[PDB]
Amino acid sequence: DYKFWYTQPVPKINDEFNESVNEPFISDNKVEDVRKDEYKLPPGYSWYVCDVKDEKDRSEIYTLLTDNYVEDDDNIFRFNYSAEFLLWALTSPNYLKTWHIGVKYDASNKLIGFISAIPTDICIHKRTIKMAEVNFLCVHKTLRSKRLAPVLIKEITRRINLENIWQAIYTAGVYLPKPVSDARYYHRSINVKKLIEIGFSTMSRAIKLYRVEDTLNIKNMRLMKKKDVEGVHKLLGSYLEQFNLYAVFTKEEIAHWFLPIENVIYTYVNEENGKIKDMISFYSLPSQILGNDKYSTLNAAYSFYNVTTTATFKQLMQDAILLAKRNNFDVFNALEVMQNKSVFEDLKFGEGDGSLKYYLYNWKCASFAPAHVGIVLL
Ligand SMILES: CCCCCCCCCCCCCC(=O)SCCNC(=O)CCNC(=O)[C@H](O)C(C)(C)COP(=O)(O)OP(=O)(O)OC[C@H]1O[C@@H](n2cnc3c(N)ncnc32)[C@H](O)[C@@H]1OP(=O)(O)O
Ligand SMILES: CNCCCN(C)c1ncc(F)c(N2CC(C(=O)NCc3cnc4ccccn34)C2)n1
Repeated sequence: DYKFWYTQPVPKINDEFNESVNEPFISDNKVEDVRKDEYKLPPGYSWYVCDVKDEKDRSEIYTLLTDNYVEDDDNIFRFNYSAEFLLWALTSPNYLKTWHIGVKYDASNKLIGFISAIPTDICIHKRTIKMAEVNFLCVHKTLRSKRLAPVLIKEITRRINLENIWQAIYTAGVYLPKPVSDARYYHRSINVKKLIEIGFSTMSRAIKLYRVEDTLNIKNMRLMKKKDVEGVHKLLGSYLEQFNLYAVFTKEEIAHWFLPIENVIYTYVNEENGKIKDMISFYSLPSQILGNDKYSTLNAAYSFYNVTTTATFKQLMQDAILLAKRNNFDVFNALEVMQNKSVFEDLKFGEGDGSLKYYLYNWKCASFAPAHVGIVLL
């Protein structure tokens, strides 16, 4: 039925659009028409504008997500975004504090709901649109199935619309109406012994079969530094234009999203005499291991953006796995987007247990295979 989503400007469950269609569902929107007041919450609940740069607010967001965010189908792991990651994820250039929205339970004064968006230029079927990138929607486990998620979505939609922005992009593992693209995920084992020991995935033969060659194919790769921003902007910017869906980065956005932050985002570059010719990037999202004696955290690296001009893509992604190993990661994760599907079998990737769906809000266009997706969300 999709009681809530049936009222939103999104395609229907079985919709299909011709290849020549690329337009909003609802256009000619006026800012003056947006509801000026916040939507009413149920009794005992209060809106709370979060200041992610304030330690207390950021600590409360972290605690909510650490306890109540996405778990695997068997409840063995829970995503454990670090507070520094959340700051990086939510304070991109031109971000709006009023787009970090929480809900507090009045009787305990605790954050029980959260949703967030950041502004970004999204290029969909070669048309660039100012959108909001929605992420980190979370409702406390004690309050699930209370219809709190729709009012979070409607309120952040209101605060996005008040900025004259009428489109949005978001990803989710669940099937909603209706994915513009759908990308399965794959896993490259690094610490084999640990992955079996925690239930993530011959013991001695497997340790040898999935070994990671200890030598890079691109010898010059070093951690990105701020002088590399222009080169990375040029390299990544021209690479992404070949896809049906990607973000249009400014130099400022290149600096924010790719300059290294320990345990958050790792970007390596091949800088030959000041020319950025190759880049490897992946971000750190550890998963809390629920109720395990030996291990507490699974250190997982997530493929971000990788561009190569002096080598093949298989060689580029081969170095990415080794660079993740050298940073003490247990597993290297990747979606079948961009050129990633072509390297999965030769680099011994294991197929995942599900897929990540890409969505556009208030945009009507034909869907496409994930190889035409050129954007990776956090
Ligand atoms: C122009 C700007 C527009 C901006 C807005 C753009 C859209 C943004 C959309 C959000 C982008 C999110 C991006 C991410 O962060 S994806 C991250 C998703 N977060 C989690 O899974 C964390 C763990 N789970 C939870 O915290 C809760 O289960 C959540 C909050 C996810 C569901 O809460 P709850 O379990 O208490 O449910 P309810 O009774 O309140 O509400 C029931 C309705 O909620 C719909 N639902 C369930 N899961 C999702 C989901 N992942 N995206 C969108 N909708 C979802 C569902 O179809 C149903 O609608 P309908 O079937 O009746 O129609
Ligand atoms: C990084 N965006 C987080 C939210 C969007 N989503 C659901 C998502 N985006 C990209 C992915 F690549 C991805 N997947 C990799 C697969 C995976 O690692 N599965 C085992 C596992 C370990 N820890 C957890 C915690 C929760 C669920 C599964 N877990 C699932 N999921």
